[PDB]
Amino acid sequence: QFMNKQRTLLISSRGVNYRHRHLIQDLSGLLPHSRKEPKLDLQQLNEIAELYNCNNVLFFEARKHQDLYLWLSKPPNGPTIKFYIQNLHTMDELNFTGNCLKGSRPVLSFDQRFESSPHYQLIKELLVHNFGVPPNARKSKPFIDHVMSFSIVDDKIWVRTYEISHISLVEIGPRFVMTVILILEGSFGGPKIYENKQYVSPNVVRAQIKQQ
Amino acid sequence: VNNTKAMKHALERVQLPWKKHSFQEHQSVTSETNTDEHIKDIYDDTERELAFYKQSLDAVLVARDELKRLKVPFKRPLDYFAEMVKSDEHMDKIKGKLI
Repeated sequence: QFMNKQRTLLISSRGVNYRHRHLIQDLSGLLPHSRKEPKLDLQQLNEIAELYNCNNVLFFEARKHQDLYLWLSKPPNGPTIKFYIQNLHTMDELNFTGNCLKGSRPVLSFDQRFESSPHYQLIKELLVHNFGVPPNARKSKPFIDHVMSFSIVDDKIWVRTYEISHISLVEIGPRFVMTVILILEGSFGGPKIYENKQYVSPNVVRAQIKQQ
Repeated sequence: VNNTKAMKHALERVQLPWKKHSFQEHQSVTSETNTDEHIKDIYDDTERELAFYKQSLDAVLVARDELKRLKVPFKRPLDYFAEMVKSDEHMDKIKGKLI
């Protein structure tokens, strides 16, 4: 068969935006190995992943109906990455004229920067398991249609989705920017093995803007 | 707070052995340059998208050369009609076309 086997639990908290909901729907279509489950402490995501026999979790956490976080883990032993998602533009939107097969296997493009530090090297491997499509998953389709790219600019991970034309590229969406917040040893537990000192919560940011 | 030893161990526990198998397992291409040149201003839209575009298109030519060598069909046929991520009405309306 093949060595690379992946099943990802795709789940969110209560309170996700319309825009948040659209991205979940976008990833669900783009990732035929994802299993979208009813909404969700966070340690209880290890049991739910065992219920649906998933070896990865993509958990989207919404706060105050506006801030979206992505928790990426390997249940039940970890590790866990927590990202803050910004600059979200779903494939819905006007200027995205790319289209691709629902369930075809993407090419993944990674910045050389992912090889530059141990926390980026661990994230890179984890993004492959989750955002790659395993060969040849149930609900996957043949032919190579599109690329998902990851680039490190101002130490944030910028994500784009391009359709392959013929060879030129045309954007599909979704489109967003992740900034690493922390990395936990375990799966929604265990000690923090990484912290971004440059991260600041959007609630603090909104407040410092009020303070003028 | 940057426990590099544990992140190194986490990578080794968790990574799949890609070198022992074929490119088709992962279909992922890492760039040689940092995509950090190609951007004079981190806050200029058209500049950074061009870099992103370049990194991705470079990864696609590489990927096609490898999947060709492996006899894995690559380009979506113009006459293969399966469920797309966007509907055809959605594509035609975004282009202002008559349906």
